[PDB]
Amino acid sequence: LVDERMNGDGTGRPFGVNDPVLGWVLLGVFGTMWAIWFIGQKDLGDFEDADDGLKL
Amino acid sequence: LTFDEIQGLTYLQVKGSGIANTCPVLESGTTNLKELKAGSYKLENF
Amino acid sequence: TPDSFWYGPERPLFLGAFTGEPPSYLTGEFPGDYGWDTAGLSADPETFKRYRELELIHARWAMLGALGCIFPELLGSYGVPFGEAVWFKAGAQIFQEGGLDYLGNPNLVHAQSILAILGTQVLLMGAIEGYRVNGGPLGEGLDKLYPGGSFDPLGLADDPDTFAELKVKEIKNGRLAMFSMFGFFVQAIVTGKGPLQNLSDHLANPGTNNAFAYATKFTPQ
Amino acid sequence: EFYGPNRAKWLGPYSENATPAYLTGEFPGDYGWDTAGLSADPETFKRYRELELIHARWAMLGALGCITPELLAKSGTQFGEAVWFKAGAQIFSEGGLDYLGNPSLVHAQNIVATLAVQVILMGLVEGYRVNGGPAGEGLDPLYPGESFDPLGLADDPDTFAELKVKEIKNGRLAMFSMFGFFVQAIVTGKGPIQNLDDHLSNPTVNNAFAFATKFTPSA
Amino acid sequence: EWYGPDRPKFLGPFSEGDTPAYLTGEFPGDYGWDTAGLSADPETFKRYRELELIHARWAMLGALGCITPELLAKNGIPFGEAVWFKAGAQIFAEGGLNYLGNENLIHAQSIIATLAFQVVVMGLAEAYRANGGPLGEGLDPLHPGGAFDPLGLADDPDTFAELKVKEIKNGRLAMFSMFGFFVQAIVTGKGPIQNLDDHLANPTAVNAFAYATKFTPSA
Amino acid sequence: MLTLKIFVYTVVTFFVCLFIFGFLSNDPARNPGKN
Amino acid sequence: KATRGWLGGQGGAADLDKWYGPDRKLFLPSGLYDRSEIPEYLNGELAGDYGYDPLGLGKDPETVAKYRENELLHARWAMLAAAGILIPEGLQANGANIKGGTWFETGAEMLN
Amino acid sequence: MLGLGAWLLVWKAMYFGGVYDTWAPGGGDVRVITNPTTNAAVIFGYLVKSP
Ligand code: CHL
Ligand code: CHL
Ligand code: CHL
Ligand SMILES: CCCCCCCCCCCCCCCCCC(=O)OC[C@H](CO[C@@H]1O[C@H](CO[C@H]2O[C@H](CO)[C@H](O)[C@H](O)[C@H]2O)[C@H](O)[C@H](O)[C@H]1O)OC(=O)CCCCCCCCCCCCCCCCC
Ligand code: CLA
Ligand code: CLA
Ligand SMILES: CC1=C[C@H](O)CC(C)(C)[C@H]1/C=C/C(C)=C/C=C/C(C)=C/C=C/C=C(C)/C=C/C=C(C)/C=C/C1=C(C)C[C@H](O)CC1(C)C
Repeated sequence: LVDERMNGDGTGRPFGVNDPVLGWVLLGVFGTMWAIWFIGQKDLGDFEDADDGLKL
Repeated sequence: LTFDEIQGLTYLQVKGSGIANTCPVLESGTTNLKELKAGSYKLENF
Repeated sequence: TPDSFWYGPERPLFLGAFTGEPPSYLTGEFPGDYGWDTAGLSADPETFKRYRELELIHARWAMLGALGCIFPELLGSYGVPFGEAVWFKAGAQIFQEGGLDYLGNPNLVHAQSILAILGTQVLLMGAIEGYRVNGGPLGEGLDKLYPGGSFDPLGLADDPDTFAELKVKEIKNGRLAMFSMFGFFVQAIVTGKGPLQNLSDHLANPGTNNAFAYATKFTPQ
Repeated sequence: EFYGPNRAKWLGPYSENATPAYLTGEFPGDYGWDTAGLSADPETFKRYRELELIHARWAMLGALGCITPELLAKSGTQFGEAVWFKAGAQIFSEGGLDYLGNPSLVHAQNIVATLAVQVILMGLVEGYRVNGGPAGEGLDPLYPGESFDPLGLADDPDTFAELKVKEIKNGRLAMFSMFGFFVQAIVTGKGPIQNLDDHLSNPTVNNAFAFATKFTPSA
Repeated sequence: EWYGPDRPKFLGPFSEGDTPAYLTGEFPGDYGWDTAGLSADPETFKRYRELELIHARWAMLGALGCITPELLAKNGIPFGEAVWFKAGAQIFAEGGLNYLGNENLIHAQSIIATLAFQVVVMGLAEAYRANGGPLGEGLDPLHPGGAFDPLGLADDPDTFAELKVKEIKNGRLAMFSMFGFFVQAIVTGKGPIQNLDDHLANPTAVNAFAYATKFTPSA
Repeated sequence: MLTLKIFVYTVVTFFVCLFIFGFLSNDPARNPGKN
Repeated sequence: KATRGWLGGQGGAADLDKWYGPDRKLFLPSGLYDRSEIPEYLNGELAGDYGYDPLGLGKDPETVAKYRENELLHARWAMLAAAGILIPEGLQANGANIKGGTWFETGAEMLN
Repeated sequence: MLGLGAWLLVWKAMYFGGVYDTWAPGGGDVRVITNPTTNAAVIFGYLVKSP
């Protein structure tokens, strides 16, 4: 046909991914920043006992 | 896609794909162009 | 042993509450001690040291193996043109016409001779498996299982409270991977497909595509 | 006899130097057979007696239950599948698994249901065997006898030690016969009573040597 | 050399670090290879040396008994079957199992006769080995001597310690070659000399990797 | 166009994961009021 | 006898303070039926005592005990009755050749 | 309670007379839903679909 499309306007794809690299973008960027948060979780407090939130 | 490959899809599968904007390619059949039988034909799905 | 929740007398055990007293030589000292020695194979405290240093090597190879068996089939499902994306067919890539292409790419590794692969492997593994026994360039006198130094460049084993915690994570990730790599073995023998294909076949219909689909498969006569 | 040094042995009369030192004869079934030295540590030899007796009590339940569905099929009871290594697959049958032949009985259809019920039920009673449960808490790990000897047969400890030997010798035979049933199904392909019937029919040709060229690698 | 710490190791220079401490070098064939730890109990370890040597001696009679009917069929002697893993089927043939090819020889017909002979015969000899009897009573079960050393070579323990090392290393080659013969018969289906000859035809193409795709699963 | 879509999905998921793990990184304790 | 827990730890008879004494379950909750309106002869001495006697049929603990022998026999027969009525009808409806598993016509099924 | 309440709709559609299917062949009427879709790729495909 005349031009080139991505062809996903009304297809209902999961999180709008149609190249599998887009799903690894979703997992890579979430996973990179989950890991930065997880390693940095030692500076956030060890809320280990049961009554250890901001409560009233 | 051929004509039968289009008609073997439901409406929600062909929707939003751009397949609906295309003519069916004629994958079977040859370029001999003579075994077309002479005479009149009413021409649908043109 | 510290108050690290995974060590000592009040530690989690392999039957939960139904385990009773653990064996007397499983004092909660070494990581992953769920008190599971029902066969009594490690009652000798010297064989128990050998089985510990044999479990963890099995664990570290199976953790590499389980990641190494999912990863070419996961990318193979996403259009990467492997010769055989399935792991138990991945050996036969050396026997096809173009040889063995890493990532299915012809101008990557491009192995053609399997005798060159094995001849390289025996020389390279034999050098480094012996380094694991004694000495070596990356560390000479270290622990047999947790050498550190050059094998801990990020320093993630400095705090011995953290280090005794991460050893529990290593053995539980390892025992899960050994138990899953055994799953890769059996469910490739029984079914004949890749483990990510067995997963997606199970997800498409869990009522029929469970393991009872192949229960009559090895029936005699 | 069966205890002390002056007991029966695994080589009989030619066994006076064959038996090791630690196999004294204070445990039942001790004919002094540890030819590979596996049970030299008494901590592991304690574990292997638990492994032997529980295997014996599962094989006696095995060898009786691998046989009575095939006898009653010779007596005229329709099971669907009466041969023991085909009797698991009859839950996938069109009417499911009726117990003897009655659809008024169990009539199970779902294999994942009867397995998950089993994992919950057997996960508790095998846990009761280890730590204790409703039938006892601090008994012998192999011979509880409080709720598990209701008929009073664990009395008179002289003849009760004989019953421990009668337990393991019936049990070792059943373990030796369950290892039978597994191999006489892989090799032959027929039921063990069917293996019995044609050897009683013609003992000359219907033996294990008629199947000796089955596992030949021909390539 | 061959005893004490002067013995050579199973990993060469890489085993100078850690051998098992109980493997001191006071037994023949000790290269310090117990990475699994199966013999830290010396009562278990004395039973494993008995298992290793009897496995070694039966493999030496095995690897010679598997290699001799093939090397004599290559000369031109007519055999019922040259290869060892099809060598039991001749008693089910027409003329039965002739020894080389002749009829004044053994001429085996019944498998039940030749097995029940062996069961009572090896029942006596193996029980005599475990206990003692008509060829020695208080002798060493590993190395008896006397009637089991007729040629007078079990003397002068400086050269008898070396014959112990020559005993087990010839055996450890033979056990590795029977498990050699066992695997190459299953994977290929041809005899070991028949596997030796076509590896000498084209060594690059005909090796073990040519059969690597054989046991693949596909359903 | 796909190069733009990959880039926007790296960018948007960078800022969404800053949002999510920011409130998981002990937001309710970042008060001036003591208890 | 030593009675380890059915699922986990220590089991047996945890509290009989729901069945005997002033504190116990009743046939009406405590905001509708206090502990002074319990009849004086209904105390926490018999099993299953909920303070339930609105029609004054109990008089004293010796008359209640001789209705207790009427209650517990009527209990133990109806428990054998309830299993004897459902199970033969359930087997007949699912395939057993009982011919009369329904309870109210079993007698006339077997007459002559 | 919400889970067992959600099984009331499933039991009423599968067993207790069915529910109204406006997409039924022959026009819309009450249809017993004998084959409900338990495929996770279909069920969780609505949730990750764009709005
Ligand atoms: C209180 C309940 C409880 C029960 C019942 C169990 C039970 C078990 N845990 Mg434990 N756990 C429990 C609580 C807990 N566990 C753990 C932590 C662990 C760990 C880390 C591990 C275990 C493991 C085990 C297993 C150990 C022994 C074994 O392999 O059984 C042997 C017997 C069976 C498995 C029964 C067989 C099942 C099935 C019914 C048979 C199926 C039949 C087939 C059709 C036959 C096949 C056909 C043939 C022809 C091929 C066992 C399944 C180990 C494991 O997973 O090994 C497998 C293990 O590594 N548990 C924790 C956290 C502290 C618990 C918390 O309360
Ligand atoms: C981790 C060790 C390892 C394992 C488990 C395998 C497994 C396999 N390789 Mg293999 N390889 C391994 C290392 C290596 N291979 C190769 C080179 C090849 C080639 C060229 C080929 C194979 C093939 C195969 C498969 C044969 C099909 C089969 O037998 O189905 C039955 C078995 C299974 C389905 C899996 C069961 C695994 C196994 C029985 C249990 C694992 C425990 C082992 C007993 C331990 C053995 C390892 C020892 C030596 C340390 C099989 C899955 C062939 C293939 O891909 O065919 C399709 C093939 O052509 N391999 C090299 C380079 C020299 C290796 C280096 O170490
Ligand atoms: C002096 C005569 C005498 C002999 C020779 C034996 C010998 C034996 N008794 Mg003993 N007993 C004897 C007297 C007595 N026993 C007992 C009481 C017992 C008991 C309770 C038990 C034994 C058992 C055993 C066996 C233990 C060793 C074994 O398992 O090897 C087994 C292996 C072999 C013998 C070698 C291989 C078998 C065969 C000859 C070769 C066939 C080769 C195949 C064709 C190979 C093909 C397969 C391929 C694929 C590999 C062994 C056969 C045990 C047993 O039953 O074990 C099975 C046992 O439980 N005995 C009493 C009563 C006091 C005796 C008194 O006379
Ligand atoms: C088309 C597809 C589209 C994409 C899919 C879209 C749908 C995805 C939805 C998935 C579900 C998301 C839910 C995540 C919940 C996270 C909640 C959380 O904050 O979770 C918080 C918890 C915190 O855990 C606890 O964290 C603690 C922190 O300890 C630290 O601090 C302690 C003191 O506080 C001690 O000092 C300790 O030593 C120190 O380590 C401890 O370590 C505990 O052991 C630990 O259990 O995290 C945990 O439990 C585990 C968290 C879950 C696992 C996260 C995995 C992330 C992805 C991995 C894959 C990445 C791939 C990368 C690819 C690279 C190549 C491109
Ligand atoms: C237990 C560990 C283990 C083992 C034994 C294997 C074994 C195997 N893998 Mg797997 N794998 C594993 C773990 C493992 N893997 C893990 C953990 C991962 C995730 C990262 C992978 C990911 C993976 C992929 C993606 C692929 C394999 C492939 C293979 C096969 C070929 C091996 C090969 O090419 O090596 C040689 C590999 C290397 C030396 C490392 C990669 C080097 C690349 C080519 C980059 C080159 C480096 C540098 C940038 C360029 C140098 C330039 C040069 C001129 C100097 C073989 C079956 C290939 C295959 O076809 O299998 C189906 C394949 O494509 N593996
Ligand atoms: C969410 C609802 C809820 C909750 C948590 C409670 C909780 C309680 N009530 Mg209240 N109550 C409720 C609803 C509720 N009630 C309603 C609807 C009524 C009117 C019938 C009452 C009337 C009532 C009285 C009159 C008394 C209590 C009392 C009590 C206390 C315990 C005794 C008891 O079991 O109640 C007794 C109630 C029942 C036995 C009703 C039967 C309930 C069973 C479990 C069947 C439930 C069916 C189903 C699961 C729920 C309906 C399904 C659907 C329609 C939603 C306790 C604090 C007592 C108290 O506080 O003493 C000081 C007391 O005297 N309640
Ligand atoms: C504890 C106890 C106790 C009591 O008392 C007794 C008893 C019971 C005995 C015990 C138990 C034990 C057990 C469980 C065991 C198991 C193990 C295992 C499974 C291992 C694995 C193990 C496993 C392993 C190592 C594995 C490894 C793997 C690997 C490397 C892989 C590789 C690969 C890859 C990558 C890919 C390609 O393509 C192919 C291959 C080549 C294939």
